[PDB]
Amino acid sequence: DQVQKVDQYLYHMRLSDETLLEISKRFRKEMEKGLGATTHPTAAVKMLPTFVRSTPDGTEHGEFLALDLGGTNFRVLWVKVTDNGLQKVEMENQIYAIPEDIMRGSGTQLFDHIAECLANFMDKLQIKDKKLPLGFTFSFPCHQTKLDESFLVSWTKGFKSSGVEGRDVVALIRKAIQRRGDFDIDIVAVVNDTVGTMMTCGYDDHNCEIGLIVGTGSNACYMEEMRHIDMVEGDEGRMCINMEWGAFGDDGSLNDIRTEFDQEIDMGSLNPGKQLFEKMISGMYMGELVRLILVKMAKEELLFGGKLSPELLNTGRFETKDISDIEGEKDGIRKAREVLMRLGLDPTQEDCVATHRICQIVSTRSASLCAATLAAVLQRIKENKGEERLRSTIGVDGSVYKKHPHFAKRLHKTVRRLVPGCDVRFLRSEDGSGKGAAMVTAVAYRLADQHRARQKTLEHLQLSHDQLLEVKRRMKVEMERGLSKETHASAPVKMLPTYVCATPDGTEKGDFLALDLGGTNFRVLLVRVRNGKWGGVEMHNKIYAIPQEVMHGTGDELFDHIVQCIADFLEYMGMKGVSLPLGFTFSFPCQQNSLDESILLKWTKGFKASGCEGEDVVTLLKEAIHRREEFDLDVVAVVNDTVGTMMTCGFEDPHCEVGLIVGTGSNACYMEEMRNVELVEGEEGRMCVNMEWGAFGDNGCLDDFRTEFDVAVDELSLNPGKQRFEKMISGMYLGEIVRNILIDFTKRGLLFRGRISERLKTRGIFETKFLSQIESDCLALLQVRAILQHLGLESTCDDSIIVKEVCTVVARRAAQLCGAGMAAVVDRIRENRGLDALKVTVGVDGTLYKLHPHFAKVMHETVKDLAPKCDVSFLQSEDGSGKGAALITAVACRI
Ligand SMILES: N#Cc1ccc(S(=O)(=O)NC[C@H]2O[C@H](O)[C@H](NC(=O)c3cccc(-c4ccccc4)c3)[C@@H](O)[C@@H]2O)cc1
Ligand SMILES: N#Cc1ccc(S(=O)(=O)NC[C@H]2O[C@H](O)[C@H](NC(=O)c3cccc(-c4ccccc4)c3)[C@@H](O)[C@@H]2O)cc1
Repeated sequence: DQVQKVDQYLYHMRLSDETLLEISKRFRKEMEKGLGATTHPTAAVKMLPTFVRSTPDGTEHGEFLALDLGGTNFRVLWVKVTDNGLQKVEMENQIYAIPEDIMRGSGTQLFDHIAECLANFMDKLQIKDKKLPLGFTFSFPCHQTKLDESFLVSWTKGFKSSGVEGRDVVALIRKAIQRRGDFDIDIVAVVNDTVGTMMTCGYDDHNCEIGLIVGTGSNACYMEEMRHIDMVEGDEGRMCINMEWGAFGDDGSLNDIRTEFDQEIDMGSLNPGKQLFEKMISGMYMGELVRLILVKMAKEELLFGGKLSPELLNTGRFETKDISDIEGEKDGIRKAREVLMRLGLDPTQEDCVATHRICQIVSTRSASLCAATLAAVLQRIKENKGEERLRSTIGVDGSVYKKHPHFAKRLHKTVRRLVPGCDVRFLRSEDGSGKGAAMVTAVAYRLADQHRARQKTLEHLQLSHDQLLEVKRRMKVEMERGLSKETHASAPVKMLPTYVCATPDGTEKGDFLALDLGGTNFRVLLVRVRNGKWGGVEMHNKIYAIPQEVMHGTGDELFDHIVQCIADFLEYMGMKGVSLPLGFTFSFPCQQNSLDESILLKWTKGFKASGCEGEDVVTLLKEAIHRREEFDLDVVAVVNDTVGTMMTCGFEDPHCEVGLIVGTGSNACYMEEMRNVELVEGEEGRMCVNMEWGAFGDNGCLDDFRTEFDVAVDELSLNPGKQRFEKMISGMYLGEIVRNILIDFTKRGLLFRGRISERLKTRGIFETKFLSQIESDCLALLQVRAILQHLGLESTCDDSIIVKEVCTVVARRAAQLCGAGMAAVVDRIRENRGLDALKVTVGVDGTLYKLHPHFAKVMHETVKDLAPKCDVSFLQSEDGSGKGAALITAVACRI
């Protein structure tokens, strides 16, 4: 009953969950004030970059050194880290003392002392001939510009040493070590005690993204995304922030929470108006905060018969330790009586249950405020990872939480209410920031080892100028043997004659039909040509689908259906009754004997239509046109789609002798001298050749460039060992190469935390449109993370950087090999004519050339560098697939 009198007296120190969640919202604004460039100089929560770029993943290994300077004594530590799967850290340390002589003395004397102790420790500890990282955690206020550079703002706890404040403490420890000359030190890291706590816990639990200390002081750190950290340059990846939240409220943002006892401790402190959040929650001030509630209640005659004692009025005489005791004993109000008597009072039972209760109120308020600001931190980690349910572990240290009986549990229960959208685990750190500082340099080496590891794989996909010139000539060599009559049949690149013998001039006019047929949906095309200067080409299409009934039926039914569509189209343009010549794009394997004769070899892509294979496709087509009555169309020619792409850029540019398509497929064509084409009789004139160059390398001629990933794609394709040059440069394949690289890294622990999604094992997930967005993303790489979340993969910042890099390397090699092939073509076009300076144009189509951000560029420079004499322009075509078929006809019609 004295209880509810107490609670009604202390009502403003019992905080509703509502108040806590409004404190979280305030703290989140304070976090954003510190992270932002313009608001940070006046921000009370300093949000200091720590330069730690990663938590531990567990595979760290090595030997490391550490210093902990807390003052009047420091420790020198040695941490053995073994990757055996146990994650069991081996430690040794020693304390040594800095006496007032050195302490109040000069800076360089102070560090010469420290450098000596370190060497005395390495001497005792065996290791002094080893060059090891350090390892540096000291808590005095600092301005930290680098992992290895931190400036002393001021001293604390009795350090007067001159020449230190405003001077880099790493330069001081390093210069001292040079002066001794007996040992040497590797990379240094300067790490705050919370960051140390996070790091050491994260070596056991790799979900630990928050360090926490409720000590005599209180502070917390978390992992944070570089896009939100204005004070450090770059938006990629994440970095740990030292929040310094003890200073929360220094500008008065908590003054409606803070009671008068809170006011009075601030005035009685060493640092008035500083660290007000600490002074509410933490160990130094917590028992003192009970002292004042006792003093004032007794001055009001609600306790002790209005009577005081000289000890009750001395600051510090009622201690945090006295709270832990009173709340911890079975009989708490006897241990209360005992503590009160020690202070010179004669308590009653009601005086003791009152003192007991005030203790719970103060200690519960401390654990609740922590929850509040832990709630804001948890909340932001949630929004950054961007999923609804969160697993995150908090490493925790400090004497309040470890040694006070109920506070850890209260914190656990309160945090978990305040954030129901989280599964949160707490893990206490024992050996403290001695381990932690060391572990920061272990992770620093791990990141390096892994970076070099995965950059050593990506070198196999990086080709030299000399490697490309080799494949350039392996292209020519294997072009020649396709033209000559002997070797054509053994030849992977068949160099098939197109029977397209003449390119445009300004003369052509009139309307032409075009039929682009492959796969289940064709298009019918009307193409109108305007001759003369200016003018150009005008196109109308319509798309039709071949019913599933029709392609599992007879072959004549297939082409009647096709002809109904042609008849529907030109009646849709309003031409019904008009007869026109027709160009024809048929993409199936075909031996083409004439320009208007081509024999279907084998059906593909799900056409079962009978009576077709082994037949000339144009006869089938016009035998189907004959049938329709009254319907007459002249079928002039049939073409490979590359040939069309080139002829399409023949009308823009007089000089275009070369088609190219880097598509879902890849192929290329030039006009070769009739001299050199040995399967067609006669030497007079020139002839366009359909290279079918995606087959470059199916004899093995590329097999020394082919990485295991190229072979992984090759072996699980529908056409194993066929079309290899295609599978390096285009289409479905590059995503698959990327995917197999990623799988490789992840098996090696180099990506995705070692863990392969079943969703990562799914073929085809990386589509060329996604590689295009990936490689065109920059800065924070939020577009890569989105895509990765879209495909069901881990979206973390660090994994984006790699995925982006793997993509860029795969796509570069693709353009580069594509230039080296296109360079062979333009050089032999020179060598056929004995010419040297040669100006050429390449019409180009296909999905990846137009839409990939860097690909068109990279290939341009590749053929400039590999074919120095040729001057090569590339003109984009746009649907030379079907439109080129009509335009091959208009030139054919000119004869
Ligand atoms: N001197 C101490 C000390 C260390 C550890 C402990 S402790 O280990 O017992 N508690 C952990 C936390 O205590 C304090 O809040 C520390 N901040 C401050 O005292 C403080 C106070 C005012 C300003 C700045 C500042 C300013 C600029 C840059 C860095 C720091 C820091 C915080 O850095 C530490 O992480 C206890 C006491
Ligand atoms: N089916 C398709 C298709 C069509 C267009 C596209 S595409 O329009 O996206 N790219 C254009 C190029 O793709 C591939 O290289 C094509 N080669 C083959 O299909 C191929 C594949 C294997 C063997 C032989 C062969 C070899 C010797 C003789 C005859 C034929 C040809 C090529 O005809 C086309 O020039 C993508 C895919």
